[PDB]
Amino acid sequence: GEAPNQALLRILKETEFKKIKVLSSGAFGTVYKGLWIPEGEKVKIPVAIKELREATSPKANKEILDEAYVMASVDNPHVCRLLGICLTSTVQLITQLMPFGCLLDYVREHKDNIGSQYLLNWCVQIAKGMNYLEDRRLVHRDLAARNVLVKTPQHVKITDFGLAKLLGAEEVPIKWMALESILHRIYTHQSDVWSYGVTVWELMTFGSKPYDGIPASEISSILEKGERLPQPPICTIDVYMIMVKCWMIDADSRPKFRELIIEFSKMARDPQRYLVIQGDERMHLMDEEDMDDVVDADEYLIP
Ligand SMILES: COc1cc2ncnc(Nc3ccc(F)c(Cl)c3)c2cc1OCCCN1CCOCC1
Repeated sequence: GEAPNQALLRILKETEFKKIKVLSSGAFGTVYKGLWIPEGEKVKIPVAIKELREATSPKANKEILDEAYVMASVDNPHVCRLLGICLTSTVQLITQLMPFGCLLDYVREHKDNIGSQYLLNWCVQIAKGMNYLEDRRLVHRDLAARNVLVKTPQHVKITDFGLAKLLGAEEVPIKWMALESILHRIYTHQSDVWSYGVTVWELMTFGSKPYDGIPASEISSILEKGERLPQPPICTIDVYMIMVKCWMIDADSRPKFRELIIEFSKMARDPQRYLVIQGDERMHLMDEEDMDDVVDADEYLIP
C-alpha cells in the first residue's frame, strides 16, 4: 500500500549558524544567505534560510511546515532537500544554498552564454527531478522556471513545495496550468507534465513570459480553442513537438516524465541537431571568513 515515511527531521539551534545577507524579501517572507555549523562537527555549510513573515499568524505557520514536511521527505540530486528547521518564533526553513539563484533569473541574465548543451541538460535534470517526485507519489503544482534553482550551471534542482500534494487527496499560477486544473481543480502528475512543457518553453525562450500581456481569466478560453505557445525561434520541430505533446487535452496522451528523460537525454547527445543557437559551440558558463572547512551540503549526510 503506502510505506512509512521515515525521513529524519532535524531541529537546529539558533546558535548553530550565522545569517549573512538578504536574498529575497517582500512576497510571503525573507530568504537569507547563511552559514551553518552543525555544532560538534566542525564543518561549515553554505545554506539558505526561508523565514516566514515576521507577522507570525497561525494561518501561515501551517503552510511553511507543510513545505518542511515535503522538503524533509525527498532525496534526489535534482530536488532541494531540507537540512533542518529552527524554532525561534517564526519557523526557519534551512536548506542548501543554491548560489547561482533561480533558473529563470539565470537564463534571462545570461542569454548569451547559454548553449544547447546547457538548455538540453536542464531539461533532462528537471525531468529527472520530477520523475522522482512521481515515484514518491507527489504532485508539485508549480513547476516553473522561477522554481528551479541552480547549484552550478550544470546542476539544477527543483524546489518550492508550498503547493505540493499526495496524488488524489484534498486540501494561482494560471499560465502554467493544465486544463483539468483551471476548469476542474484536477491534478495528476500528468498535469505537472503540462507545467514541465511550459517550463521548457520559458527556458527555450530565454526567460520569456508565457502568454505575455494576455490577461489570465482568458487563458481557459484561448487554451480551449486549441491554441498553445509558439515554437521558440531556437527550437527544431523535434523539441517543439515534445513541448506540444504536454499540452494535449487527454492527459494520458501527455508523455510521462520517464520518457521525457529519455527523449531529452537522447537529444542532449547531439545538442546542435535540436536547438539552433547563434555561435553556440563558442560558449561556456561567493566567500569571506575561513572556507577551509566549508563543504557543500550534497556531501553532508547523516544516516
Ligand atoms: C542565491 O539565490 C538563491 C539561492 C537559494 N538557495 C536555496 N534555496 C533558496 N530558496 C528557497 C526556496 C524554498 C525554501 F524552502 C528555502 Cl528554505 C529556500 C534560494 C533562493 C535564492 O534566491 C531566489 C531568487 C530571488 N529573486 C531575486 C530578485 O527578486 C525576485 C526573486
